[PDB]
Amino acid sequence: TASPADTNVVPAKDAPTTNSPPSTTSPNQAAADANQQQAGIVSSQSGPNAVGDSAPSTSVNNDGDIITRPTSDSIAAVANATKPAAVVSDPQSM
Amino acid sequence: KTVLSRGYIDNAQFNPLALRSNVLLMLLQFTLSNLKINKSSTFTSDVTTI
Amino acid sequence: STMSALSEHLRSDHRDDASTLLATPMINNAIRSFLTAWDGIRILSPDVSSKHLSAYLDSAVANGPELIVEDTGLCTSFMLLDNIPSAHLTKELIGFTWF
Amino acid sequence: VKAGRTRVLVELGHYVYTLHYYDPQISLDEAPILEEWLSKINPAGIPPVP
Repeated sequence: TASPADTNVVPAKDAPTTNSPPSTTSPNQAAADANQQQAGIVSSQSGPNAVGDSAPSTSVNNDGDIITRPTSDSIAAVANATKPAAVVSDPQSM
Repeated sequence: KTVLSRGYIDNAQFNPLALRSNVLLMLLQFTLSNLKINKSSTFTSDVTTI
Repeated sequence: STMSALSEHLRSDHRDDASTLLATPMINNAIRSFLTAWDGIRILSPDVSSKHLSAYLDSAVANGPELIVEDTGLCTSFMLLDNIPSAHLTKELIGFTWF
Repeated sequence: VKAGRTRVLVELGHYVYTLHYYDPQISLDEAPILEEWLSKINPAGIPPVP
């Protein structure tokens, strides 16, 4: 009778962007389409509402850039690109 | 090394440029870890000298 | 049906200050049950446990936060310790004597 | 610096420090510890100051 599943419905974790497919071309439109198809709506019934919409995607950075890996790794990548040797061997060292 | 350190920092280094945030989160965890109630226990009567 | 059974029911479900001075994790929800007078049927509150989390689509079943956490030790988080051991000096005095 | 000719002041806002305890009756030169500490500094981070 008093089914909790019908009373305690709340958005799941990572809800706003979970369905976003991994792509770089048009992530927001692609994510929007994925949400629409995931929700069970078919394009033939949504009509004109499906053409211009866009939704948040994981491929888009908070700054508004196309990202292909977690931002920490991007930070790690640039950091690792610059690591001069701590101790070097040269004849004139005192 | 809570944030902005994983991936590039050495196992024995800390990044001075991220110090404030790391300290901030460290204190936050310290704060959260203590969120509990001070229960009352049983008692005994002391008879030892002073 | 029997006075004994009723006595135990009170001795279990309706003693409130009993077993107070100990750590108690079994905090239940607010509502335990309801009784409908017109028919006499009792309704028990559902208990949410993770054997089912079958939310429809991208949703979840909400659960209550773990609020009641209690401690009986010492309210402290800083410790006193000897970083460097002693040199093991002579004691010169042992302890108390009682007769 | 190791010779008595140069004195260095390093500006650190704040830093993580570690320390060692030695025996007063044993002569030693503490240069290797520092040279080790120098050996792990890079533009990304530093080890604790000894």
